[PDB]
Amino acid sequence: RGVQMLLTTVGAFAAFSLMTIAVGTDYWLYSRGVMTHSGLWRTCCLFKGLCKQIDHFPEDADYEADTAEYFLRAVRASSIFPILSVILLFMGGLCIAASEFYKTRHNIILSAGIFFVSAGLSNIIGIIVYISANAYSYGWSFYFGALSFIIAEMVGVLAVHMFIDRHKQLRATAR
Amino acid sequence: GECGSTSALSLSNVAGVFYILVGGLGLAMLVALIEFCYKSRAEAKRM
Amino acid sequence: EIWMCIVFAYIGVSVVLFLVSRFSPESTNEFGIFNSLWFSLGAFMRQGCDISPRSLSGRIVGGVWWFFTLIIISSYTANLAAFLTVERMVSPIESAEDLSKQTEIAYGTLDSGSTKEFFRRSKIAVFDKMWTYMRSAEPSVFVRTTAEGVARVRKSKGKYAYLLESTMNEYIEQRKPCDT
Amino acid sequence: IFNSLWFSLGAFMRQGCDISPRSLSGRIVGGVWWFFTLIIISSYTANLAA
Amino acid sequence: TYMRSAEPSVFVRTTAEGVARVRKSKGKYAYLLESTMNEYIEQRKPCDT
Repeated sequence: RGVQMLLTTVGAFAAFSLMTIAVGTDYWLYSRGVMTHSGLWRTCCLFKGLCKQIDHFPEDADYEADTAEYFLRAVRASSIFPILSVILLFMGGLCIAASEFYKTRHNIILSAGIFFVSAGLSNIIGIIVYISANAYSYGWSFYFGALSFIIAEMVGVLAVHMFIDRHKQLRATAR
Repeated sequence: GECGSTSALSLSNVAGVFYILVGGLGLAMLVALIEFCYKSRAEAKRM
Repeated sequence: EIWMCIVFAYIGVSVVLFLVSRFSPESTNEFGIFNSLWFSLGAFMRQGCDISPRSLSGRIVGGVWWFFTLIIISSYTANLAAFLTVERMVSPIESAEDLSKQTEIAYGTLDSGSTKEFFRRSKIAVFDKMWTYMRSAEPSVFVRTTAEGVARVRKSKGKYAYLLESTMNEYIEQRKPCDT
Repeated sequence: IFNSLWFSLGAFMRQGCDISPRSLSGRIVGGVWWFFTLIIISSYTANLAA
Repeated sequence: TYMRSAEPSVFVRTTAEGVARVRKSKGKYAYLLESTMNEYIEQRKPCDT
């Protein structure tokens, strides 16, 4: 019953905020050129201790045959997919709090679960894109970001479960 | 000569299937669900 | 790290199809999270099918999952065998001819001795070529004592070679750290 | 036609299915198809190494 | 006809001019030359030709 609301809220705030943390820093732990941190926007070394914007996808020493670094590197740049995923997460929780009142049993619950689960999916997609773009370890907040997508998916399972259960109350009360 | 005269380990060379087919997952899922909500929508429209 | 992504696709497909069976109720067999989860797992493995999803949406998505596990497992097995077939890394260089045909790993002897004068006076194109290399090599491949060549090669990380008499090479080869 | 197309699709895959031909005539087709795709994806595995 | 009409001029004064010119050309320029020098330089760092 209310446990669905519990897992719903804690999954929304938890996975959402954790995703934001993944956006913040700790994207790749490695030796720089020298060691530095990574957050997909800037790197900060251990001279030692300065920072600089490390999101320099274009580098003027390559071939650039046909939309390899253009399509690939440009797509990976600016973190297109994960931003979309997080925005759709805020849309998810928004449709949750909106779904609290204003019953409309089927529409808002189902739509919210769909956009939320698909949002986590797109988050994992952006993760894959960044991993491909990495072509010696990762950051803590990155791992918490992937796991944030995982827990988001679980919360989606509980969400659609609560939805179809509401449908069971619908056809049940129909009998 | 200064330019000279094996156990390869695939990491992401094959990952290209993911952001296309995996995208097709939510693709066919969404399109399907649209077909279902349209079918049930017309069912409610039959009243 | 690939494995994590693989499991991510696993649970992703599992949740999606679980929604497919759950949605639009009268119920199907994939209606359970152990049915979508377990059956997605057996869909990963080559284990025999148990519950065929009649849903055309679930049908095509499962098909996509056979595109996934078919290729990723195919590559796991094939490339895996391609790895075990290289069981031992043989010596890239074994003869003095190999030495003459490369420059990556340097090589030399003492700064004197019957060996140095030997290669100085040798007439073999291999030996003469190697002599020409070492006498002009930079830095100096010559050393004053045997231990100099020993520690030199040990710190060389395999990038410098030392030539000497067979017996001494045996004695050193039979002594710790046994790294020669 | 969904059973034929989708069972034929999973038939293309190494994975088996629940339904099985029993007409002892189309069953021949399923068998020779296993024999065909067998060497198809098998040889695909062979080249995959190379 | 192309090269004598190529703008800017594809002509240089020394071999190293063509060498570093192609090296910075990112492959967008070709240097036509004698086989021997091409081989010797090809046997030399940064081994990019």
